[PDB]
Amino acid sequence: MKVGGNLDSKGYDIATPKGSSLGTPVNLAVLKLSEQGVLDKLKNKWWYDKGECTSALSLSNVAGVFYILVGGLGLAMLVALIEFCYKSR
Amino acid sequence: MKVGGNLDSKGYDIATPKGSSLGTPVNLAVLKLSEQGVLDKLKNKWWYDK
Amino acid sequence: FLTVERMVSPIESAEDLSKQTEIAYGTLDSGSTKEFFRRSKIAVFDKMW
Amino acid sequence: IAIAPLTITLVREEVIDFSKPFMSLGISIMIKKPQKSKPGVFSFLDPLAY
Amino acid sequence: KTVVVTTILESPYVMMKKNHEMLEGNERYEGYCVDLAAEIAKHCGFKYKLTIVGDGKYGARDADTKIWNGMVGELVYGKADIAIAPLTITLVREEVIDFSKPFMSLGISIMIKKKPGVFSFLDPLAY
Repeated sequence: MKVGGNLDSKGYDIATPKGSSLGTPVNLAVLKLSEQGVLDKLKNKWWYDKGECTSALSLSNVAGVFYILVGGLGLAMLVALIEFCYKSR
Repeated sequence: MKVGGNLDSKGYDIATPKGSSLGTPVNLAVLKLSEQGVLDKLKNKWWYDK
Repeated sequence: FLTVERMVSPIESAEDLSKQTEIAYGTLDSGSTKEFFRRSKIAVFDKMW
Repeated sequence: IAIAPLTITLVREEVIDFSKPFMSLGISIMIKKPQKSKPGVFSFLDPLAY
Repeated sequence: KTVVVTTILESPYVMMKKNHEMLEGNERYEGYCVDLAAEIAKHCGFKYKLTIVGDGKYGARDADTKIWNGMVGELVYGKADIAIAPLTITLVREEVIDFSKPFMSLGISIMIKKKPGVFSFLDPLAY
């Protein structure tokens, strides 16, 4: 898991050659895309949509004593039936 | 207190008039300051330290 | 009660005083100590100031 | 030059030039600092699970 | 004239399709950057051809010889007309090419890794 906040700030941007006619309208396009919210849609779509993913004592902390108690009860029953059968015979 | 992460992504930038000679030097200065780490120092000073 | 009493540790250093807030600390209104606190660059003395 | 917390938007980029964002921010939630809640009536059973 | 879009292979940003071998063209690629480039091309109304950078490096100046590598080098030396890839905005890249407004904000973050015994009631005392 990622835990906490981002230690610093960076970013990913579209890179174009120095002095190109494609810079200003690609910048306008990416800003319009961000304002239209489709950029967040893409982020959620491939980070989460195509993803693949108390204080009180629990019973598991004391299950062993329950097992021991039930085993003792069973052994006591076994002893009682053994004694009964022996006395009857 | 602040709970949870950020719902959306936005940034604050320095504005310069269209067709001016200060835009590119200011831009590279901002990146050099960010890469150097002065900006995080200023933010920590003015938000947490003070 | 006893565990909390054992856990408490008396302030024996500057940063123990600084990070904690329950007990206040002060300095003279005008003196070399006040100047040192003002024109300091270390983080601990900075947040103390 | 404008040096202040100005949000970078499409219209502002249409009229003026913005440098790269010197500090990033977003929409988040502020709630009151939590306080110790009054214990329930049957709170003596809390140490052991139901 | 078609515009060459130079990209570095990296998930989720771009990936190889399971059926990439039989397919041809930009359909061989799928990823974050290809969808972003599709939106840009639709906005500007131009056809684009996807190409992966040959050396598979993000880009770093080598002070001894002063030759750019990676997508920044492809853009500077005319091999590429626009780069749509997870390229960090830094000073060295800024002075040589134009960075658009950042489409994805990020930063350094911490990643951590996220059943008692049956006879666990005997732990307080040694065996």
